[PDB]
Amino acid sequence: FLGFLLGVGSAIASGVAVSKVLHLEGEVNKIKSALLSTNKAVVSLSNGVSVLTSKVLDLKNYIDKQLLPIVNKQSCSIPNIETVIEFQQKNNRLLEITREFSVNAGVTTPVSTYMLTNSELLSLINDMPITNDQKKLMSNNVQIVRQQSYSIMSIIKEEVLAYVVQLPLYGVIDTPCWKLHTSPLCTTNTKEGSNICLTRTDRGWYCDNAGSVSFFPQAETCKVQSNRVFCDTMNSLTLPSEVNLCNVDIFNPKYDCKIMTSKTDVSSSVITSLGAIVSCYGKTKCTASNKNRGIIKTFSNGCDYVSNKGVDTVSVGNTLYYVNKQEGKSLYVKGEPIINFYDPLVFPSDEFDASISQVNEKINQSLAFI
Amino acid sequence: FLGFLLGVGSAIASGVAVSKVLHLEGEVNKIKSALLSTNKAVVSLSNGVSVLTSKVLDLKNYIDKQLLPIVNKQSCSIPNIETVIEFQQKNNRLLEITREFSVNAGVTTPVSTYMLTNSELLSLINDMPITNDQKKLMSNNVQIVRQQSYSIMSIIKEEVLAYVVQLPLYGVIDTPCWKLHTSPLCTTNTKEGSNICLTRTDRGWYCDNAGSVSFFPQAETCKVQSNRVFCDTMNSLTLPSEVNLCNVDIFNPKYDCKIMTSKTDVSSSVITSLGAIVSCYGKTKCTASNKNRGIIKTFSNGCDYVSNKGVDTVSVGNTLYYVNKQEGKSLYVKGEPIINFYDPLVFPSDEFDASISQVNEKINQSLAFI
Amino acid sequence: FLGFLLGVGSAIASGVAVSKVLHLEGEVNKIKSALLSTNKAVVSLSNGVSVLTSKVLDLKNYIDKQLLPIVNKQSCSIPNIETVIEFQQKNNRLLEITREFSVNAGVTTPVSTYMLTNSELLSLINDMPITNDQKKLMSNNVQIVRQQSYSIMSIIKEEVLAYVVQLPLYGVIDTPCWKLHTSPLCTTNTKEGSNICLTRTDRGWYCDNAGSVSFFPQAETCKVQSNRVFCDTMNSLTLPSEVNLCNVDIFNPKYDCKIMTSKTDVSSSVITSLGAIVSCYGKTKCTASNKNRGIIKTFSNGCDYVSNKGVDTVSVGNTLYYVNKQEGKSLYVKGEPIINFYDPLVFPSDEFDASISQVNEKINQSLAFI
Amino acid sequence: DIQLTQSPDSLAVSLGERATINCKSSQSVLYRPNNKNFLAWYQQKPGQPPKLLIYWASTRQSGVPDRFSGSGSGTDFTLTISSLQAEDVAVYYCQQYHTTPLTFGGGTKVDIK
Amino acid sequence: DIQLTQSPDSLAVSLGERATINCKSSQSVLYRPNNKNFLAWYQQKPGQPPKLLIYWASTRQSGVPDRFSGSGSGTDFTLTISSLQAEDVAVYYCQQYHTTPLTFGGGTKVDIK
Amino acid sequence: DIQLTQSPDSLAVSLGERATINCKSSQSVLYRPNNKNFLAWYQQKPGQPPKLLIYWASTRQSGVPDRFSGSGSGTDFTLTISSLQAEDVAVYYCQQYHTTPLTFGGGTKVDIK
Amino acid sequence: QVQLVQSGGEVKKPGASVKVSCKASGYTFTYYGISWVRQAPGQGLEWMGWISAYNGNTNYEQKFQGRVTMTTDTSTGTAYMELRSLTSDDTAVYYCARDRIVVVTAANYYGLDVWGQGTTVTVSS
Amino acid sequence: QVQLVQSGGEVKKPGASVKVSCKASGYTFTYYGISWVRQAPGQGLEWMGWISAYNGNTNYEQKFQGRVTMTTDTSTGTAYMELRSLTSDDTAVYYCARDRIVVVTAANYYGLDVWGQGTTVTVSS
Amino acid sequence: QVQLVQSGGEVKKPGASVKVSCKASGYTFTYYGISWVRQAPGQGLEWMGWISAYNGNTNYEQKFQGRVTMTTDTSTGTAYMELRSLTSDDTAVYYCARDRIVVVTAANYYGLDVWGQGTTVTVSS
Amino acid sequence: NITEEFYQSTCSAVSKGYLSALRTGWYTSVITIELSNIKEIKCNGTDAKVKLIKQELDKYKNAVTELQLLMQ
Amino acid sequence: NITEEFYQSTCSAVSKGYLSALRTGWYTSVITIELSNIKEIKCNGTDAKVKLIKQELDKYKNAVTELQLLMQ
Amino acid sequence: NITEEFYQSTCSAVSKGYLSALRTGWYTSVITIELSNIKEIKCNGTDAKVKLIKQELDKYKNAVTELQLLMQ
Repeated sequence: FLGFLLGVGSAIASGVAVSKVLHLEGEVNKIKSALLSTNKAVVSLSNGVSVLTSKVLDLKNYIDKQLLPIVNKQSCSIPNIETVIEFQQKNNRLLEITREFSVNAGVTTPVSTYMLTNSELLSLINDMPITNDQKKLMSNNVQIVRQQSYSIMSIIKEEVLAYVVQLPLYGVIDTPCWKLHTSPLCTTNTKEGSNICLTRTDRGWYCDNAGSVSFFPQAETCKVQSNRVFCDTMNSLTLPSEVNLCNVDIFNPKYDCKIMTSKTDVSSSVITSLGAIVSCYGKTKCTASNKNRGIIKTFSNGCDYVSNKGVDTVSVGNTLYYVNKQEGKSLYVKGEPIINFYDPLVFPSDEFDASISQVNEKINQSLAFI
Repeated sequence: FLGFLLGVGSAIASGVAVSKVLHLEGEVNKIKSALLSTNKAVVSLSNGVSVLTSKVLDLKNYIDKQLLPIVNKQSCSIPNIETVIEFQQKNNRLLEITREFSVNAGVTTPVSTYMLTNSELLSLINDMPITNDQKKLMSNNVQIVRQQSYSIMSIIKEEVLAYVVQLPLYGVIDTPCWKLHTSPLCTTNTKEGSNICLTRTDRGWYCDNAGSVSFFPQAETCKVQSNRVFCDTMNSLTLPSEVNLCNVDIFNPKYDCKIMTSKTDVSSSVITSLGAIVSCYGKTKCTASNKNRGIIKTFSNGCDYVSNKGVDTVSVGNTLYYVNKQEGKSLYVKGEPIINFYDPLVFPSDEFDASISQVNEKINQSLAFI
Repeated sequence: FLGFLLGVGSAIASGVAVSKVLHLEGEVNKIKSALLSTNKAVVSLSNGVSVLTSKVLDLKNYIDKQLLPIVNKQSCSIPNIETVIEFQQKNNRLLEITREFSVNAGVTTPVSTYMLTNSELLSLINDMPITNDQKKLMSNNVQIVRQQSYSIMSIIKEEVLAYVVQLPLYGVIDTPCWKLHTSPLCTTNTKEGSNICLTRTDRGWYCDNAGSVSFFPQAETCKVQSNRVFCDTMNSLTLPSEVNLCNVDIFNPKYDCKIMTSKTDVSSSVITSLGAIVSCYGKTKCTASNKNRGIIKTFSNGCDYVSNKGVDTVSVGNTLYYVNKQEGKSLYVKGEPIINFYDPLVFPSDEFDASISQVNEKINQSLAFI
Repeated sequence: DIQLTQSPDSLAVSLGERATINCKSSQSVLYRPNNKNFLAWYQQKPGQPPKLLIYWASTRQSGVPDRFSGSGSGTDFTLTISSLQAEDVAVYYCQQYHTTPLTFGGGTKVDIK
Repeated sequence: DIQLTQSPDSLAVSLGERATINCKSSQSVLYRPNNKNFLAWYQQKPGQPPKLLIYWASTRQSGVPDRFSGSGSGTDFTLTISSLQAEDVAVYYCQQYHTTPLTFGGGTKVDIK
Repeated sequence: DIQLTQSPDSLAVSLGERATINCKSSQSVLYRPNNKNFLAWYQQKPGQPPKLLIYWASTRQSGVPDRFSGSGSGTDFTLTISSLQAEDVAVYYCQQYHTTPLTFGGGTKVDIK
Repeated sequence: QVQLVQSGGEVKKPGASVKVSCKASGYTFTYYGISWVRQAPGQGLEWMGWISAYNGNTNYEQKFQGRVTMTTDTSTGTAYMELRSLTSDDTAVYYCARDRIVVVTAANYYGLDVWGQGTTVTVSS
Repeated sequence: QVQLVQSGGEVKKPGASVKVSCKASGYTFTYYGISWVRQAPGQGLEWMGWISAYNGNTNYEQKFQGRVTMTTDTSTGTAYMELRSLTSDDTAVYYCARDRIVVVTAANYYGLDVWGQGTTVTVSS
Repeated sequence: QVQLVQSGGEVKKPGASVKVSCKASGYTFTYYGISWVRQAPGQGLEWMGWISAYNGNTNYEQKFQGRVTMTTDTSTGTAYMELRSLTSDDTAVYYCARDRIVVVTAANYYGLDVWGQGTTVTVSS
Repeated sequence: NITEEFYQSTCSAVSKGYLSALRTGWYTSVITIELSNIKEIKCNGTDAKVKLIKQELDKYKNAVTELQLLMQ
Repeated sequence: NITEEFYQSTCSAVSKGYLSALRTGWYTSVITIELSNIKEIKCNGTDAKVKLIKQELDKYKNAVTELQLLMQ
Repeated sequence: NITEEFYQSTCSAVSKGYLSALRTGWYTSVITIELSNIKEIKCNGTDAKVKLIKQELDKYKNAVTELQLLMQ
């Protein structure tokens, strides 16, 4: 819900910048001279930035030394069919690259195997000026590096086709990270329109970083492989560590926990990592079922939670959810719902970007009169 | 507008689960033994779940029996060029599969023809344990089944590359469904800042299901082919049937219809199935035009509707919309706009998650004073 | 933020319409007769609409005249391997087309090079009934035309496979256009919960059009190539020219500028075209750094701006942004922030769809009492 | 209750001349939440039901001729006819709907000299 | 302060018969922001702390037998036992929490004839 | 109107000593919507316009030396100089802006003994 | 077209009861109330009562309390006025008028903007 | 299970001071206040004071002002009530009761819904 | 730099009229009002009037009603002070002062925080 | 060319100097492919080239059938 | 078949006449490919066809290795 | 490893035990392909292999031209 709080960046802003340097006179000639005898080199551009340059394909050599010499000029007839096949192979990759660029207007993400093969990407990772821990982390999870990379078309001139590959840099690794799932808490009264609710809006990923917490509201952007979470710091907010206190005490005096308020009580399920939260309201029938014993639990009105140890599916109304069967340990902390604390008569509804202190101020401003 | 009310699920949660079972010792050997002499079989895994297993490609046979025997070991020279071509064909599909997985980090959607060809998908549909009506429905609209399916990379070991295909199951078919389009209803006074508006926020798809209504707020997710609507129940809410009453009486006492309120009056068009709703407010000029006779209607300030019988395009300001030319019958129900009922002085604006009863309570709470 | 104000259209509504005409009896025969001796023609359908028709591939000729005659019927053996290769080439494109359609359920966007090659697209652009300026504009930026086009599968019958290509029409070109970036302005008081803030919600693209302004709130949809901005008028609002006054005087009496209010003050950066806006609040440390001299500026609490002349990166908290290095001239207009004008005690917070006049009315309605 | 009194009981005005009717209430008819004077002026002809001419303080019902106008506030209200015509010969009533019961006026008859 | 008085000081009721205790306050205990009468009825047994029976105007604490009921408003409140039983022999107190100090009632003892 | 009176009319304070000026208004200058006392203290030197020293109840304008301070509320307000210096020899006025007209004080002149 | 149509005139004897119907057309019947106004020959309008067509709430004149009954039929969209113990003072013309909007609180209410054609009731021997 | 447990009874001499403990279980201790009620033998309940467990705010009875001190230990979730200058009138049973919710403004006030078992203090020679 | 610059001093005869200019710099002129204050030799400040630079609203002193006219020129951002029927009492120093913001309701006032350098007007023969 | 102006009062930047290309309408065209109705050749043999041709023809027929299913 | 009703009071349209296909559950299946464990042939020669076969086999091995990295 | 804690008071779950990989920066590299400037061979003949080579060379030239249009 807090994705509107994020700032606006430019992902390719760096890469395009290098692309621009590539249009300056002499730069293509410099890169060409550097790769004259080698397929990998380090080149310092006019602005002084040092970049790794690689020659992945050499069509010039094949075309000018293995195709033209073997064809006659009087009644041309190629001696061998295999040559044709070889040409079709060698050109194929180039064609594919062009196709992708034409589809993506010169900026393609994720980077495909035509732009940068697995071996070339691994070699680039090995040659990057980073620590060995980062090299090991990204040498693995190569698919995530591909999904977080960009490919920018830069220039085609002086018989050289150059494009720019923009790879991620993970400066923060192995720090503790956790995920917060929130569902709605409504007072399960009988009358349809007499119910007031609250939901916490701070759902998403949190990660320790340099003494603060990086908060990613769109948990869909973050990619989870095993217990590793790859997240883009661009779509994040820097918060004090005290935000974690909101998990153990929503009314703690150190941090003001963000919440929303409403009068609509609909039943829904949030499938968490090790279980499922079920908010059952109204006449909706909510159950938890196992593939062997069938229905094993029936939820009453309110908010409940079931782990995935014995539960395989959860049915809320006409919806059926499959729970994640990832191994782990779940704990249930019993407590009085905080929704019951509020007086429905003076409860402020239809508040989206609010918090517990802001809701208290709103209630106290309704008791300004009277 | 109500897409924030939906719960959070995990689409591949089931499929990955089966993938996990595939890592247990003996399971790959079981599937291999089951497909020893057949390309299609039914296998019961350790947890007892029964799954259809298919062998789509057999590279082992070709590589070990049709390539190695025909090549010499002393000065190897293949007798025939055609063999090479055959190899290129047979390997091609595998390469494509790998490429897709590398692009999608092991989870690809929609399922392409490389992962599962049309014939293989039809055979799987025929062998699925479902009713004949579902088999006929999904045997048709194969492209929708592809668009609603997942392909999860699972394991590659013991000379067996196994992945998981997760196909949809349509348990609710042929029940009545309808779509609700809403546009903004604003007062049409002369002064710029004196006008008050209201839109109904319950736009989207509604479908009868087990005595209730499944409501899909993001109508873009639902896929319409002819008069058939394919919708995912994950992105839905279970509502009582009385919600339909809101179409015939917005002030009915059975159901509380959801609306929003604003003081912003902008002109816009909503292109419906059999026509177009036009909200012309301001000095904006709104017209409806036919490809033969040119402009055939000019809209006055307010909300109006034009069918597609003679109207081909509708122009609102600088925007031009093409209407859907699907054959059907349109009806116009004349009535006094409800916006005119509300007093602008006490009208509560800037309410998003509200309803008729909530707006009435807000007005009555402004008449708490005075 | 204003993307909810937009109307709902149907992008392929026109194209599908033509597709429908293609199912009527005689239309396929008409198109076939028109392209009997030519690969390009103009055909008038039953409804009288004139459409360009092209024959991109002719598999019938090759299959029936170059494959069947050269194969024997008694102990068939093809004399030459090359024929097979030729067939593989000629069929390949067709297969690719089918694959794309199967992936996209008959409607594919953007249009790939298999559906319409570069030469065919350029020929269609040349043959379109538009002005020479539009032909030059779209003949260039072919990738944008591809990204803004649709390909609709229509019919396959009478040995003719026909689909519909729906190309953009740019009726408004070379008019002035500009972009508005907004960040949040909050009071930088010491106490955590004593800070009121306000942001402008009218961010996005504005373009002069027929005496009014087309406003595109989702600036991500618009595609910028050099100083040219390609925007879809469907996702736009028509506004008076006086909206530009909001840039020079937020309290001007001609137009009511849209803003939103909040009590949450978080630090972020908005990367603009020629610089970066930095909102630094709380204990967050914000800096601007150059690749050569390192950190060159440290931001204090409040909203500031740095151009890209010497600044290469900007760090806000744990986030690092790269600025766009596009050449241009930046100007800084010093002025007292308007957030300092408002009294925090009577400041209306949690307003999203508001404006200057609406906020003034809300404050004046809090001074109805007292 | 709020009793309404009209003046004069009978009115005689020549053609094309102004016609003034005064309506006074024992209590204020102002509706405080919206700051509106809940008073209405109707006209009645023989064999016909009353027709709404003026509602609120001074607002003309759609389709009412522009010659009819309302004015006044607080305790005294006035109905004015800019130019009396032949078709305007009718009995005019003032009513209040600020609070029940809805008390109509005594009624003023307009005749042509 | 708000002093509370109970009547009668001692009560003797036979088994299965209605019992009534009246509590009167020197000042109104109505909580205006939520329109609730902040009065509570407790029962106490020898060697045991008081237990909450009634809170607000007339609301029963969860687990309290349905025979106990509350009524009244403004200045007079009433605790009613539909059918006195053996286990209901206890001292009953009324106390107000509308404003500090929390003044408990004098206390009424219920005995079986 | 709200008339303002200052005391004393003339003040003589030695260097580095406190300087007290009292300003009294015939009516309260508290601004109820924001709970602020709309009173301001200015200083004026020969050949120079008045400069704003204190605004609201007790708030110092940016750039004003920390020795100047304001206090009081309701009807009496006080301007205090912690340590009078040579540059502080000026005429001090207490003005109000709660309601028009803006009535300035009589004016107090500060001199060094 | 927004209109109200009333039943024909009736002749009754003293001590009897009279039922007057008023059908609404051209607008949503349940969104507004209905007021009943009586006019004696050569006399001004007299208000009798008001019935809400949304929930059936009724508000009668003090003089007519316990003597007049108003009912609403939402199926046919018809209001019914019923009067008992008729006397020689009850012969008059009865009108049904559309009243304030009851589905919106503090709605705009321009008075009795729509009136019925009128039903004449004569009480004589 | 929501409950309060108090320390055992004490015997004190006149002029001494007594400390009574009350530990809370089954609920969040810092979300509610704690009231202390004294009951003399053969007499009604007497309210002594109320301490907020959220921020330590205290409100004492006028008769006990300056004589009684209440403290809150959030680590152990225990309320302590101390009394000085004991006399022959102090001998009584002291109860700790859960009081209004202090983390939410104008929260639902159901009174003293949870009570402690009681600590007897006897002041004699 | 936020500042106000006034025109030079003037010498006038009784019965004439005087125009005083005040140009604003360093801030948005139309967001605030302008007050005019008169100071006689050896006398305290006297308030004359206030003109809003946003919409031209004027509020004059009761003593100066009908005698003084204030105008605002938003193009040059200059406020004015015109006085008629000058007498031997008019001779004084006139200051222009920035007043509270005229674009936000119930905005922060801060009093007259910015003052002009002052224009001396002498009325003598 | 491209210029930018930052306003501190409203904390907003405006970038000017761009030229418009607004998509106002749609142009529809029909692209056709001439297909063949011939089925697989009835001939049988041990030649590898004819088998490759048969495989390619099977791919072509499968593509046509898939297109027909899409249309229907 | 398909009908539409526009309501002017609420400025809303309802289109009816559609038939449901609601995805209520998932069906999981396993698709397997029989791979070969053989490495590149040790033979060396100047023939172009064997070099093409070696290149194709290298592509196949690289695909297998990439799949193995994906799984791990 | 991975643990989860559900809180009934706030109806919220927290899953802990994960390890971070935050993308903090970008690394830019240049990938180059050596192209040929040679046009189509002027030779003409009836051979099918040279025609296939000409078709492949036309595809290569078209790809180069498309890339040039992209860059421009």
